[PDB]
Amino acid sequence: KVFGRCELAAAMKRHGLDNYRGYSLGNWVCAAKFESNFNTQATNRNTDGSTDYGILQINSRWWCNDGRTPGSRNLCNIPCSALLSSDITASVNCAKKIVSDGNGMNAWVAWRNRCKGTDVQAWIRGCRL
Repeated sequence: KVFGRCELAAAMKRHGLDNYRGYSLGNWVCAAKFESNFNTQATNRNTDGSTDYGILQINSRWWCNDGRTPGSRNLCNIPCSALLSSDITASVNCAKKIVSDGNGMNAWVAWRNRCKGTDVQAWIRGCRL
């Protein structure tokens, strides 16, 4: 599924991401924009042989199991395919563990490079939340 901007904001808010670990909803919408362009089915292979999955491009080495990744830990205890669902619940649950891991949203390199420090509130501007 390809979410609309305000549609994704509302879904992320309903699943308790607004201000989770102190990150406003615009931070999460901005991260999803640059990780996946709001497409739940986005996948990207990394040079280390891992793959990133879903709206927040969660990786198969630490977080989800895809059956083909060396050094796999599956810390979210989920098949990576669950992160491609139209239902963002698995992505949100796994993102909450990632952002709790010590480095906050710096875990998402696109968030650090394209969202951090910017006027992230613009990503929820106009939305009925």
